[PDB]
Amino acid sequence: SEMTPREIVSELDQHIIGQADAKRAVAIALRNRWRRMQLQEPLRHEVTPKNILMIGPTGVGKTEIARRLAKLANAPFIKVEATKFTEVDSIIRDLTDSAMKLVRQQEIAKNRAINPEELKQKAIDAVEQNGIVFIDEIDKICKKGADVSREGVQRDLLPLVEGSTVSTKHGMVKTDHILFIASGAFQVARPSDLIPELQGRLPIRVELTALSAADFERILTEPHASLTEQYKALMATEGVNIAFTTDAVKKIAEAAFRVNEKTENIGARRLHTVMERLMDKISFSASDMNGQTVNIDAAYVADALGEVVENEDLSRFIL
Amino acid sequence: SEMTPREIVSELDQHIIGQADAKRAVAIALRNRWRRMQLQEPLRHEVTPKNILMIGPTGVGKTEIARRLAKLANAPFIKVEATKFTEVDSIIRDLTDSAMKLVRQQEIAKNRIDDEAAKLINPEELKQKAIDAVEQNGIVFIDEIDKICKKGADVSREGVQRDLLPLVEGSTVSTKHGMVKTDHILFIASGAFQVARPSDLIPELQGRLPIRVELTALSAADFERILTEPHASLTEQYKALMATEGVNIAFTTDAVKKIAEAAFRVNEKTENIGARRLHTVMERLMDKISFSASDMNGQTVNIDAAYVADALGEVVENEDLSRFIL
Amino acid sequence: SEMTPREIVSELDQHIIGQADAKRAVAIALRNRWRRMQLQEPLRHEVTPKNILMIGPTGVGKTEIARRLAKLANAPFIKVEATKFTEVDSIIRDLTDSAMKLVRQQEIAKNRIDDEAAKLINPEELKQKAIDAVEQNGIVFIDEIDKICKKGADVSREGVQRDLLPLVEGSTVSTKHGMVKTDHILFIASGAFQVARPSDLIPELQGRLPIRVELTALSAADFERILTEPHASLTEQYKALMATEGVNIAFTTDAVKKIAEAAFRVNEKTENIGARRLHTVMERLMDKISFSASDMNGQTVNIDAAYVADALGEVVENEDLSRFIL
Amino acid sequence: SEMTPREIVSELDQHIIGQADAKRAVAIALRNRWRRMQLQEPLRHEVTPKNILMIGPTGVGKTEIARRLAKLANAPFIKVEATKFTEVDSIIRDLTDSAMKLVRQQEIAKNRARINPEELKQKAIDAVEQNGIVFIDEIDKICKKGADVSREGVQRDLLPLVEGSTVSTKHGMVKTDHILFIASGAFQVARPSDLIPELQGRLPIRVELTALSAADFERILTEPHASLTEQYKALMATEGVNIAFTTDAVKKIAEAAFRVNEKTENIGARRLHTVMERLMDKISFSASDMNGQTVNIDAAYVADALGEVVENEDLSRFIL
Amino acid sequence: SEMTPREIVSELDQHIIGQADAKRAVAIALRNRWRRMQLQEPLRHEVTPKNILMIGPTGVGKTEIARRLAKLANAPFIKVEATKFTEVDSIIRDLTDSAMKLVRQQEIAKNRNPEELKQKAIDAVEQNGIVFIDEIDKICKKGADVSREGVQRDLLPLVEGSTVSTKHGMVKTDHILFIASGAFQVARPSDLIPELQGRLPIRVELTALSAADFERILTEPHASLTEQYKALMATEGVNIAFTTDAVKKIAEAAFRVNEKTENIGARRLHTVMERLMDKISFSASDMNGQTVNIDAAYVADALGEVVENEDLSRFIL
Ligand SMILES: Nc1ncnc2c1ncn2[C@@H]1O[C@H](COP(=O)(O)OP(=O)(O)OP(=O)(O)O)[C@@H](O)[C@H]1O
Ligand SMILES: Nc1ncnc2c1ncn2[C@@H]1O[C@H](COP(=O)(O)OP(=O)(O)OP(=O)(O)O)[C@@H](O)[C@H]1O
Ligand SMILES: Nc1ncnc2c1ncn2[C@@H]1O[C@H](COP(=O)(O)OP(=O)(O)OP(=O)(O)O)[C@@H](O)[C@H]1O
Ligand SMILES: Nc1ncnc2c1ncn2[C@@H]1O[C@H](COP(=O)(O)OP(=O)(O)OP(=O)(O)O)[C@@H](O)[C@H]1O
Ligand SMILES: Nc1ncnc2c1ncn2[C@@H]1O[C@H](COP(=O)(O)OP(=O)(O)OP(=O)(O)O)[C@@H](O)[C@H]1O
Repeated sequence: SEMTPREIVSELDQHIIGQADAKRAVAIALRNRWRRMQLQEPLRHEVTPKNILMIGPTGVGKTEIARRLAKLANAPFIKVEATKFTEVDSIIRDLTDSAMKLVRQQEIAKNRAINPEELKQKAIDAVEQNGIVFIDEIDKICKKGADVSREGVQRDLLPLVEGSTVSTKHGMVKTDHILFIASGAFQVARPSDLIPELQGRLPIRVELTALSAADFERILTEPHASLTEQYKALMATEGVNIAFTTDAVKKIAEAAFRVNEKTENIGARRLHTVMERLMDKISFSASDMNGQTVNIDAAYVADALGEVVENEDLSRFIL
Repeated sequence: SEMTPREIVSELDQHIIGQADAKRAVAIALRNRWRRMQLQEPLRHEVTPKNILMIGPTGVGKTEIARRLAKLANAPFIKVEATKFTEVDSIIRDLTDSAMKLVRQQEIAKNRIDDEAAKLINPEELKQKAIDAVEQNGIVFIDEIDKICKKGADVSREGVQRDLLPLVEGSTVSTKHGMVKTDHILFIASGAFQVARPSDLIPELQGRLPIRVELTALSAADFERILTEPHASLTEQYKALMATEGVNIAFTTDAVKKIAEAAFRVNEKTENIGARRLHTVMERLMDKISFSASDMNGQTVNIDAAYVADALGEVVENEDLSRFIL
Repeated sequence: SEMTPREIVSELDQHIIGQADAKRAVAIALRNRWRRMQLQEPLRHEVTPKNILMIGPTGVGKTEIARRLAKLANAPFIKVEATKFTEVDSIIRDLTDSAMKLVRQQEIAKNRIDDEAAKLINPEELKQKAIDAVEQNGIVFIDEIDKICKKGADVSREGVQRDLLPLVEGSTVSTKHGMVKTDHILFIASGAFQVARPSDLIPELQGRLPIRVELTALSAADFERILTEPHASLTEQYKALMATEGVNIAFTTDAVKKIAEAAFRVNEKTENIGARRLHTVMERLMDKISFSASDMNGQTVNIDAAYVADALGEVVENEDLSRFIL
Repeated sequence: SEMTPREIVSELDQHIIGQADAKRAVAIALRNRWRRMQLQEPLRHEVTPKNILMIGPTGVGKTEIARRLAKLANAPFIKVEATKFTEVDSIIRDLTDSAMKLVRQQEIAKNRARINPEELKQKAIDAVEQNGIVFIDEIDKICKKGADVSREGVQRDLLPLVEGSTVSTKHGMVKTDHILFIASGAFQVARPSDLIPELQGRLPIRVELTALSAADFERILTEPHASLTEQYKALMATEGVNIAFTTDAVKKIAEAAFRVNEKTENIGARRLHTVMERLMDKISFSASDMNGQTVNIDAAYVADALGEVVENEDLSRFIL
Repeated sequence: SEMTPREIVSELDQHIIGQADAKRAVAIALRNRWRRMQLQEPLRHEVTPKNILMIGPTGVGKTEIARRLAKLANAPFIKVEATKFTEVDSIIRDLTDSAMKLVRQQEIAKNRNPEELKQKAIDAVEQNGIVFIDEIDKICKKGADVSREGVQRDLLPLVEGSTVSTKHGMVKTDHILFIASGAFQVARPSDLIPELQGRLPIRVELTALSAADFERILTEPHASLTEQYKALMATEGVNIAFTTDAVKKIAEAAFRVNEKTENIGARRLHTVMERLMDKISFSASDMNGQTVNIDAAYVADALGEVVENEDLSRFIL
């Protein structure tokens, strides 16, 4: 009828490296969905979603985990920056909108081998029933004049979280049962700085960790459709056969990490950055470089990258 | 014909623990509705609702009591943040919209193949009836009104009050169903009022809110009860939830007593979020089982003080201190 | 053909206690309406309303008098805070809208299952008749105009005045029923004017508000009367309400004298909200009975000074002092 | 074909007392309209209105004169506070909206014999474009004297209109090119020479209006078609009372309005509507059951009904 | 096929007095239009307008020249205050709207169809539209300033060429000719954002209008003032005649004041005239048949002295 706690984490482990607690959290969450809606009418409607608040550094998974959860649950998903509102009902609106495309797409599948009404109500059903809403950087609309402008968005989100109704161009949808997942670094504010009303509709606090050299090494190759898995597949098209050696990855990764530490740690994005910086030349020539096989090793990588440029501060600003 | 003061309170006691004065308040209130509208035309329209202002701490019942009142009276209800307006007529608009659902759904079944049901309705009547619904027994719950009180940029708030007058005071607002009159809508306003006194609202309003009723902080002991008594209490819920995965669960008195003492415990030590703290502590305790409960079929978990005492781990506190003191 | 100066006052005396000059003012005013519109075309349109400005304390009648004047004249009425605009044409718009429900439910309950109703109507005429109603006998009450007076960010207010001129002064505004003209609407503006003088409004307006009339603070002795004289007074109402539950209630003179001396009492000690304070204290008194009156059938409660004195309790006041005093 | 400079003034003299130069200004102005539109195509469109800026005190005629001019010329008219904009195109919109009610108003008598909306509109549009009068009140306020560029902005905003542009109305496209504009203002702080040059020159005709005098009130009090006195008489008539104001009574009533205007907030001629309603107090109530009788309002009466004044409150309280 | 550089100046000379460099500039400009659009597809679209920035004092022709240029070219034309935006796409929108009328007014007399029209109108805009941005010097630089140096960034796309949606379809500012004007008494044109500063290649200056100049704008232009009053008083039956020395006087006068006070340029003639033709304009009605001989005496009278003297004193110690 549906996946299970441990069952879903597996699926998640397929695309995200590490960040366990988090995976579990959304798992037990997604699972409670099947549990309720399996209860009898009185409770089937009385029990409510156990919203999660993921705390963590930049780009280490919060979002993927969320987007994936939705994905493996074939659930209407939608992400929104909290600061985007410094019309909130739009969130639920957009969600429902997504809900159609979803239901619709999987309708022309059986209706190929219709009616408007059934669709809309069946999309609503989906929103109201299994919608995931991801509120990014909610830690930004926390507290720390012009502040009540932010501490306001919270009061503005309550009705959604807390359960209300918003009108969409497909009908009336109820936020009552939408699963919410709020994210944030919280380097300055504690989550215990949100308005109590919200602080309590965000029961599950889960933590995500900084990503390591060693970790990068993995995100670099394990994940279904990793970066290396991608370039290989991409240069392939041009006819070029490429191969990354262990030490090469180790190097690539030790490099991503290297800069993150020396400058603006942008988390795992730094891999997409270092990769494109490495796969630079080949990406161009790959075209008329048919047949060849590039053997990207530690030497290769160590060259393609060059020299880290740090210590710009000091001098210029110091006495 | 309709329930009664004491009668209604009973029904409320089913879902809210404590907060008596409050229950009564809304009870006498919902009762006066049946009393007028039982009077003769001159007065039937001359007498007006006795709106309520519930003063209290966070999540101790203010809203449930209202939401329930509405529910047990099958009345068009609607809640709105007071600060939401820092278009107010919307409140009445949304209300009417809800009365529709109520009045509609009230004739799609109780008064009676999916293509069956169309010209036997008369979509020219429903609305009218939906209006009456609103016009006659609408309950509006204005939350944290204490926030649009006083204490530049303040007149922006002391404004929402003047904006609400017309509703409370009695006016007409156009809805996509026609004209509805707030003249008889029952209004229930709520607020903590830790900074402002209710006697800080604009007099025009301060007198349209005649009934002042207080609600209490929720106690350890109180938690113990909200914990199990209420129709569909938390435990009553988890039990029902783990049931589905095949696990049979049971909470021992001492466990509840512990769970509660625990929620309370933290509330006092940090940000007292009222009863929400139970939903919080429960999800923290039911952690483990909630995962494994799936492949943990058949077994029966016996949640006792020991269990809880563990699942919750130790308390943290007074982070502050040091770092800010000399 | 219509009532008369002294004849209208009588009707007003039925619901308002005291506040005479005011009653007169709106009387002669309502009368002039019949006077013109009785004149020949040249003047029938040249002569304009003599708009009134009621200056008074809080809740002493300013609005009842207006709302009632309107009611006894079966005239489209509408009230608006002046500060509501710190779209003004909406005033006339909403007015026109009210003229519908008035005229509508006036050629349905007069000029007359719900199928023989589409007869006569002639929608394009109903409208053309409401527009007259507005244009001819509309009363617009502009509350707390003294607030949009003057005393930066002040021109925001001294602006709503310039914004109201065209209405007062006479112009046209488009309604969803057609074009209506403010030329003849009767305007009644009210305000306490504790800080600003009326002679602080913009001259343009200062002159279109010819009639100044003063209302008096409501006294203990006064309360005693608003408490029982007025058609459908408070006591008259409660009596009528407990009746329904089957309880027979009776207020002794000394009881009223007490209830009133009570309302006044607090009004003086705190935020004087005028007569609203009676609706307050009454509810605070009829507390118990209102609950139990249900299963308290047959009995008869005798509310005397003892009673009231009890049901109310003591008054709080010197909250101030201390804390902010050295 | 149309009235004349001296001919129109006559008509105006019928409702406004005094304020001559002004009447003339709008007269020559409404006349130039008939003059052009009588010329041949090249010029018929090349010559433009000679817009007026009336400078004056509060309520001494500026608007009546304008409202009336419009009226006597049966032209689409519209008045607007200049400060209302601190959507300007609305002016032309509302104007055109009026034209419609004005054309169609007279297109139901012509079509009484025994329509065609695609023409009607096309007509009101000609109406507006051809003889529209726009009255911009208190423009002296949007003059200059930060937050000031907010006002000196409305001017730049009005140019296109005054200067001649096109604005879309729900009846079609209309051209302000030929609309007649009359701007008014007290100008007690700013000189008209304070407006933006662009506008300072599209307001050629400067005409000044005078404060209203005791003597003047005496006249606004009885001469004007439908004067106040003429009105009350007409009003108490209905209740059956015959009333009569004696010369000296008028002289007194007026000396009185003036009196106060000088002593307090001079609101111009409105002060008469004020004093009249203050005097006609009593009678207005009792006139109802006072049938038959005849009240003889003389100097004594008025002197009574009015009482005494309050002329010197300040001092004290504020002075050391 | 179309007029020419020198050929257009002529036509302009007919309504504007002086301001030659200006006339030439729009001349070569309107001419370039015919030149391109005479080229072969690759270039017919590659070459773009050479936008003009006219710098000058108040009311000395900046706008007439432009409005006329447009007129004589039967082109969709539109003027806008630059500060009007302190929705910019409207300019192009309103322009299109205008071409619609210009394209109606022709297609109606031709016959003596929707699709064809809206499209046909659109080519008009896209192909020969003139947009006159006034007092752009105001949205130049000199906090709350980035609010102006913003309108520039807002105009770029138009000038620079983009597309905007009109209720008639999609139009492209790619080829619209833009003419911007401004006094520039405080800011230099070299103070606008570079992006724009390079899209306004042609800089042309207009001069202050002189006494002597006035004398001419006073009588030479088709439908000059005098020509106008004559024509107007004619209607009332009065025959009027201005004498040379009279015009010399009227003008000398206009100029006189401009110098002594708020120099509003040529408008000062519309001013002084109305001030002079005062009396006549009223009486002219029942003054039929007569003939008025407006000489220097007459003018010198009807105006009646006015030297500056206000300032100082009250403000000086
Ligand atoms: N542990 C990880 N496993 C797999 N992919 C990862 C991991 N961490 C980061 N990524 C990749 O890096 C990107 C991180 O996106 P994500 O938004 O989840 O970070 P975040 O912590 O949610 O950041 P923010 O809240 O600042 O947006 C994704 O493309 C993801 O595929
Ligand atoms: N005494 C109580 N008995 C039963 N349930 C309660 C009680 N107090 C709180 N709750 C539960 O805790 C939550 C309290 O939310 P609620 O909004 O009712 O509190 P509130 O005081 O009205 O809130 P706010 O602070 O937003 O006004 C609800 O889920 C309710 O079921
Ligand atoms: N003298 C009176 N006689 C009868 N009812 C009165 C009297 N004074 C007040 N009331 C009652 O008390 C309330 C007074 O409110 P009302 O709005 O009429 O006063 P107000 O002068 O308009 O106040 P505000 O200036 O604050 O609007 C009404 O409900 C009215 O029924
Ligand atoms: N000289 C006059 N003759 C006749 N009636 C007059 C005269 N002056 C004023 N009135 C009357 O008094 C009022 C004068 O107001 P008016 O419309 O003239 O304003 P205004 O003088 O233009 O002032 P502002 O522009 O400051 O509003 C009108 O009702 C008009 O009927
Ligand atoms: N050189 C001139 N020859 C003829 N007429 C002129 C001349 N200069 C100005 N005028 C007349 O004076 C008016 C000037 O308007 P114009 O729009 O040309 O001024 P501008 O210099 O563009 O002003 P702005 O400061 O608004 O840009 C027009 O009516 C025009 O006929």
